[PDB]
Amino acid sequence: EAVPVEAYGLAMLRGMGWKPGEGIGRTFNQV
Amino acid sequence: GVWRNTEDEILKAAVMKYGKNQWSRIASLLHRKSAKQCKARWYEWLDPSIKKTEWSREEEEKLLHLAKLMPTQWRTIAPIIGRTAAQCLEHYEFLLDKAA
Amino acid sequence: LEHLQSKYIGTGHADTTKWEWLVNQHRDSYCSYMGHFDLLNYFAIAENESKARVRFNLMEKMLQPCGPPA
Amino acid sequence: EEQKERKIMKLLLKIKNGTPPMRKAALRQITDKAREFGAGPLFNQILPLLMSPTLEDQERHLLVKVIDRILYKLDDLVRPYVHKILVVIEPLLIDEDYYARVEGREIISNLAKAAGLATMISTMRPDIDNMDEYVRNTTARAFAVVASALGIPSLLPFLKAVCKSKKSWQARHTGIKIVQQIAILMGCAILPHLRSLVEIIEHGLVDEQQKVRTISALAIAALAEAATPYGIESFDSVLKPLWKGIRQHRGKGLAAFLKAIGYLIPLMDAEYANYYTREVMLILIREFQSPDEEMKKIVLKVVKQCCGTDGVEANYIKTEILPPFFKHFWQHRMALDRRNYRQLVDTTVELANKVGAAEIISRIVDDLKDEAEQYRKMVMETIEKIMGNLGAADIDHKLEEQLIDGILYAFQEQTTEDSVMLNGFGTVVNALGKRVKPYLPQICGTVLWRLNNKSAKVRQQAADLISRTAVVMKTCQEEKLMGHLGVVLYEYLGEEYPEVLGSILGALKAIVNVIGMHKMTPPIKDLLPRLTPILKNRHEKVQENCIDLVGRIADRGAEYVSAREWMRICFELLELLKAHKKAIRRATVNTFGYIAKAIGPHDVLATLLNNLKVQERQNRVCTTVAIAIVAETCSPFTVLPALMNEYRVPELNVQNGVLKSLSFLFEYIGEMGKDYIYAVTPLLEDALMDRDLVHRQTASAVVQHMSLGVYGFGCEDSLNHLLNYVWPNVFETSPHVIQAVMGALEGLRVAIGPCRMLQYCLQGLFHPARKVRDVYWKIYNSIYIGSQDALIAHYPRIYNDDKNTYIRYELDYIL
Amino acid sequence: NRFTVAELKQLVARPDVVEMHDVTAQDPKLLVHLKATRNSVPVPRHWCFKRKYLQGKRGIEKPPFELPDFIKRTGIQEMREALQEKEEQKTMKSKMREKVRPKMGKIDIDYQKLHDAFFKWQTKPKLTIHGDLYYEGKEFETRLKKPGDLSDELRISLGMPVPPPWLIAMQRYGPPPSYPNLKIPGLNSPLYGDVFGT
Amino acid sequence: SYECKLCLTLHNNEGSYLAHTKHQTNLARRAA
Amino acid sequence: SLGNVVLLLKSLGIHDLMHFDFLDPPPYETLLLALEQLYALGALNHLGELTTSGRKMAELPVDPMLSKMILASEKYSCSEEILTVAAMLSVNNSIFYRPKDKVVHADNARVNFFLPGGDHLVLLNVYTQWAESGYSSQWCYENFVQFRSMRRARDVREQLEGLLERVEVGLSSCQGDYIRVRKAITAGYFYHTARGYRTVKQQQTVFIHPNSSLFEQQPRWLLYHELVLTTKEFMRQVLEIESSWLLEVAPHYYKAK
Amino acid sequence: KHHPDLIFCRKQAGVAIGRLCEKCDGKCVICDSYVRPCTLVRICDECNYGSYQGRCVICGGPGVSDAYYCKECTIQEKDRDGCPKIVNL
RNA sequence: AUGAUGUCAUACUUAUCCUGUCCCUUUUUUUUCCA
Ligand SMILES: [Zn+2]
Ligand SMILES: [Zn+2]
Ligand SMILES: [Zn+2]
Ligand SMILES: [Zn+2]
Repeated sequence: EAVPVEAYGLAMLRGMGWKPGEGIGRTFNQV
Repeated sequence: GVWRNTEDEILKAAVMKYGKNQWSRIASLLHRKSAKQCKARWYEWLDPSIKKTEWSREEEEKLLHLAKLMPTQWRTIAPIIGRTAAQCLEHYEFLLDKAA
Repeated sequence: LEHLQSKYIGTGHADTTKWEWLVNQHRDSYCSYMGHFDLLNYFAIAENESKARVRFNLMEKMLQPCGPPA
Repeated sequence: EEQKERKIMKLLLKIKNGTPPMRKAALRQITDKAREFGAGPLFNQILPLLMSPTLEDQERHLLVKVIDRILYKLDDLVRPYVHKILVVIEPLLIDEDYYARVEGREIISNLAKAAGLATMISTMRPDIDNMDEYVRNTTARAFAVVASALGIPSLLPFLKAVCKSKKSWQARHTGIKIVQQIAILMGCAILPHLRSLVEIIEHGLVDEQQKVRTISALAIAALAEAATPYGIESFDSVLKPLWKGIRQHRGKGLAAFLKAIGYLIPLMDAEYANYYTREVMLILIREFQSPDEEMKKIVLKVVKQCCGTDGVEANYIKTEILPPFFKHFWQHRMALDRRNYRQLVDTTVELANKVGAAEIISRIVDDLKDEAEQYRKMVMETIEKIMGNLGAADIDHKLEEQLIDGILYAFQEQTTEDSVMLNGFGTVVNALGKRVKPYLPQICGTVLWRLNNKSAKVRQQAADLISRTAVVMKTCQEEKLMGHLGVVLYEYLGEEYPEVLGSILGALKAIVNVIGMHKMTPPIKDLLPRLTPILKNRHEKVQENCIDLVGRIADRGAEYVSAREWMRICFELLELLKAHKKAIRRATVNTFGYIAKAIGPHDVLATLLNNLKVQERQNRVCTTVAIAIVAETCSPFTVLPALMNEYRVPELNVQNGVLKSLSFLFEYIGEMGKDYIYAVTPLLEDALMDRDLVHRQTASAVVQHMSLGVYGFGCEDSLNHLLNYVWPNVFETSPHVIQAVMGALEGLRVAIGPCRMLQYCLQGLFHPARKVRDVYWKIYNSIYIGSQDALIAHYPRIYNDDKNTYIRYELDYIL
Repeated sequence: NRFTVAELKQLVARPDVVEMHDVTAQDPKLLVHLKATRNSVPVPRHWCFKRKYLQGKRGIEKPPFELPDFIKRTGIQEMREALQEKEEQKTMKSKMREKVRPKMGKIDIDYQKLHDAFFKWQTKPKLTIHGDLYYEGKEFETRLKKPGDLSDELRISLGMPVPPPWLIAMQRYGPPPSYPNLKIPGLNSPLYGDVFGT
Repeated sequence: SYECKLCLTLHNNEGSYLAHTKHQTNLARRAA
Repeated sequence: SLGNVVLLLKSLGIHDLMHFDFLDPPPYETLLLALEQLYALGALNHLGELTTSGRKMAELPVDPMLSKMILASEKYSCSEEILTVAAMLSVNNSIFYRPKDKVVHADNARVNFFLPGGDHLVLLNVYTQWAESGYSSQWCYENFVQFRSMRRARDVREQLEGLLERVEVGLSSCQGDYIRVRKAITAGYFYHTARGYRTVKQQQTVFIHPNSSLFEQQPRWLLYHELVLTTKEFMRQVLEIESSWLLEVAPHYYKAK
Repeated sequence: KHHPDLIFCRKQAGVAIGRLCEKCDGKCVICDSYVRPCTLVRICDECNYGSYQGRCVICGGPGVSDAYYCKECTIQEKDRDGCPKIVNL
């Protein structure tokens, strides 16, 4: 219903960490 | 195939100017109209001899009688009763809907 | 219209205050007196003051135009 | 705690829902209490907001602004929060989008300027030796952004200690990637640190690992490209082993060493560049046979860099590099690729500019006779670019005959619409100039043979070749062949296909433009009556080319044609005015002006006035444009009585045409209208008092163009008199008439001056009505935008009141 | 919240410049001060009208145009009307016959007459003042004909030489009560042309 | 332009005035 | 997207969805949008916990954004009609046959099933006319309907009719109130709305699919089912709404027109 | 010949040079006239940079000729108003 | 006495413009019947 009940999971994920396999984008030999 | 009231007034003025038997001369004035369309529009709706009244008892009795005699021949039936074919067909359908 | 046209110097609106328009006119007059050499010489050499002293007085008077708002 | 967080979301909703002044006030209140709130709840409210996918571009720009303001107000207060901000910003630093990577670089710059380099260095030290290449590349990009923000000597001994560390070669590879990405981000800023970075990377340049030596060669090439042209000797310590390493490396490391050699070659000494070119030329002759596409691209880039390198001689290149380069790099497999063909073409143009285009032209003349269409197109494009770059001075006679035969066979086999090949044909023969005179009857015979073909496209291409080559046919003044071509095209004028007929008309227009009227066989008196029924055609290309030819004739050679035929042309041009392309109508108006300049402006004006009163359709504005062009070309005192008397016709559309023609006339004549302002003043005064909004709108356009025309000529009395009728019409609600009113007000403020506009707006800027004062404020805002400087002297004299002092004492000072 | 018209008349030096609805403005004193200057113009009257500007005529007739004197001295209107009357009697068969076979030399007068009418015979027209504002009328009250002065048609009709027969009764009756500020020259203020008063 | 003075109505076309024959009620209103 | 199986993982007691073991982790934005949708749907608490209505959401196995038809049923009645609508929206292969050549007969057979108010009522009409016809393959062949994909729709409708006591929803119908059917669909579809040749939430421009029943006669307010981009940003399974009962359902998501 | 939509950039002009296609060649970039092409067109920013190199400052065709201001727009000096490249918003 | 209101037609304006659009795969439970 409210806003920050959708933000406590994102706050817990920000306090926990982040993995490179999640949301992996491929980019190489850029200029 | 639509007919605006402006075109009806122009057609009435053209019939009162150029008589009856000229139609291409009439259809020269009306844009996007043909002479056959002008003749059909005059003889179907805009002629002053068309009885734009209500049906009498005698007219309805003769219409029901002649529709019983000659079925679905309205171009033959209509000059006998004096109305046009569309008006008498519509009134016969209305009388059958009233009888049902 | 444009956002920068309303954001331009000297711009206004239908609900613009008279004191705000007068303050903008006074600030534009002070900026025109500071920019023009002949106007600053006419308003400076009439009194016994230097040109840079008159420029500093006009810079103080630019802030003084926002002195008594309402 | 809870109240501080509630105030944090209160400032968040005020920023994201309130006005941008209220958002700026909320940002100022947040930055004033940024030390009071702390970096903890600020990070806990910002990094979920930064990770939110629903933010717009203005939302993320405001987020970057709030992060920058909080970082500037916090400085070292986010020292425990370096790791969380780093792991949020590390996908933002690896952003594929340009604006997202710029925002990530700005966030990295804010984190480096706020927290400190040592905390980020200790954070990225376990991430330097990461096993995955993507994590190592993300760490390399983040450390390069931190080194670019904090400067090179802030972490250059630290980077030297990382690259000198023998704990793991992956950390050394990451450090060389840090050096290369920091050099790519810096460019010219790494110029004083070039010797230090070269001494740091000289240990990694001789590394036994293939990937570490490959990234060392890539970093050396990036340092050579970034520090152009300084620091030639600073990389000279890498000049000895890498030239040995090009004799030792194979595969991708050999290509990286060749790229580093090609980036280091144009900066060295000339004897050193000659020795290095002679050393690496054998490896390049080996590498022409390499089937790898990226290796061949690196070889072509190195060849272009060596050709751009000065001091590499001329005969040495043409004796060493060019025959195996032409044997290997010139094949159908090279032309089948897209980017490799363009790179080969650019390299061939650069080599022909470096060492003369005659050798390349003689060695690539047979490839125009090849059966492959794309290969012949690439050879023709390279030949056209070389001829447009250098010229045709070095072409031999047998070489010129081979070029003419090659381009004739190339035009003879043209399956597609190769218009760039047609432009290349025009470029080659125009570069040859007067030397094509022996080859001209062969070209003419082949074109006249292809004009009898079954296909319409062949005849269209042949007439396009005539239109391209008419200028160079007339350079030698061989008028017999060009006259014979004109006679054959006059016979071909009765074609039924429209594209072919338009191409023949364009070729005839080119021939008339390059010959002249007096030596034009068939003559103009026989040509223009043949062109008269062609104007009745309905196709657009035929109409455009034929109206262009008629305009060239009527501008240049109108003396051969009687006035009856010109009036017949004008009566056809009236029907031609109902076309669709605007260029056709513009050229039609220009032909009307040319005919009126030729034969006299009276009967054509009566014809145009009857067309204006007779059309009543979605045209006839061009009739007014033609009337204005006729009057501007033919002394508008001669036209204005008939145009003024045409206003008396009550036919409800000719008056708007008269006023629109007057507006177009004033816009055409400009400053010459001051003789006729007093003539057109009562006509505009009677037009502005009309009931219809069309008359008022078009008269407003008349006032606008007349005010902009004769500005600075003392006609402000009639302009003010017209403004006395224009300014009552400011209450109109239709958009076209109010746009005409706004344009007329702008023109009157330019012409008369801002003082009278300020006098008109001062009594209505403080109007009690909302809409009236809103419109007056719009007009005054436009006047103040146009005349901000001049409104100070034209400001009204208002005395000082109780709110503030108003009467300036500086204006009362007298010297 | 806002004062009446008496306070605005007492505060401002010009009570005639105060409007009927100027008191409901946010700055009535500033509007009265701006309206009292010498070079101001009033609001056009369409802001109070429901009718749009110059829109509700709908039934009147007007003369088409009055050309200036030099254009009529060139005389383009005569053969222009003759050409229009000749073209009005033509048929469309004759119209395309003339279209494929043109006939020039219709007017063919000169270039020097129009050159003289543009330059030598160029006359400066009558232009109104800077503060003039045209409205729905502004074409009928052209007297601003001075009061206290009889017109030329009434002087010619009553046989007044330039001594009207009613001027003796006008002198013996003093000034009229309808226009007390009007001064009649020759009998009350001792008058060029028909304007013998002000 | 065509105008009906009894109705005080402008007409774009000739058939607009030809169809303007409301006009009886406007004529009865303008009769007095 | 993982919107079907986030509810499946939450129904099996797993709360650490972002820290669950996998061969490779799914992106956190997909889980964030799935949890935001399940917040907008009536299945998650204020603490991100499954309700008993969430157990009703996860009982029957079709997608939750489709399974809000069932919880919208008995709030607007008409349960069987939206049940058959969800049966045609649960198919895998495409409905209707558009062969090489023919075209005109297949297009006329498609137009003969058209109803005002989107193609959900068209699919309901297809299942209705397939009923009282013997469920014959000859009817589907004569009307250019695939007899492989809509038998699957019949089996899905049969399975969902069997799974009605576990959700405790009766066999309800209206027989004419298609406004109630579209209101129940709008109660099920509040997140999938776009208007103004533009998304009302994501602000992305939209283009109507030519195979839709409302390719011409462009609407005033419409919802959808899918947003597949192939050449233009397309419009799959549109439906006519008025944005009047749009504020009646999901009031937290919907504000300011 | 204008439209009420299509505000252009309102950005500060730079050293990039405007460019016109042949379909709308010869038009003024502001008032859409054809009289006295006097002042060259500056197109401020990344309107020139990137994929939009040498394109039209009007409709969007491949540009062939230098765009110009007319003398009438530079009478009030509207050429300093900013970038005239059309951004479709 | 001129204001609002309706896709009804006819005039008119902008040197308006002659023009484009049909998805690769595929997976998700439980209960009665006649000599
Ligand atoms: Zn009437
Ligand atoms: Zn263009
Ligand atoms: Zn311009
Ligand atoms: Zn720009």
